[PDB]
Amino acid sequence: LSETPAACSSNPCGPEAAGTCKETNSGYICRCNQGYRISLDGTGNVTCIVRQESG
Amino acid sequence: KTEIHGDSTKATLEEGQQLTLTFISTKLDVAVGSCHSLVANFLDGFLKFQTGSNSAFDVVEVEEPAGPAVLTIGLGHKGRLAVVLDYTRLNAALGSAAYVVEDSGCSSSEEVSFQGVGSGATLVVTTLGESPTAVS
Repeated sequence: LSETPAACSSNPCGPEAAGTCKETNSGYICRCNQGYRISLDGTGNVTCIVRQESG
Repeated sequence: KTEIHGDSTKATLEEGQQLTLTFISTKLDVAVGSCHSLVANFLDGFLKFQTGSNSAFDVVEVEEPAGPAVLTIGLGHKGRLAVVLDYTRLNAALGSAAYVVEDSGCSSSEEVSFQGVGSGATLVVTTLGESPTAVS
């Protein structure tokens, strides 16, 4: 149904920071690079920004 | 900050809130009081998580953690949960990883049990993040 964007296709865990992206059966998986941590969003999704704690 | 310093702890998750855990583990297993369970197989270098009672856990590969890990849990609907894991890497670096479940099939505000925290474990409750994006 037309609500959500194609996870890995729309580039979620693919900012100028993040390291890895993986679509799942229940959404997607994100992985960061050395200097980044995952910042989860205000709906229940995730993407990478500079490592401090929860993003 | 909620400094646990034990082997396990439990937080109250809420739709619109997040739960951050700074723990030091090598194989932490947690379950959420509605539907969520995972095993941070740090040692083997993979993160396994399921959504439901009896379900298969997906793996997100881990870049060889050293112990220090931040596990964050946020719900933004009912089933749509996000789990942030931030692990210190043995490879002279840090590595952070996450996964999201667009419909875990849960309802707002569930009790999250963090177990296997090892030592140095400390919890912090936050509010949910910002900017939606996932596939369902």
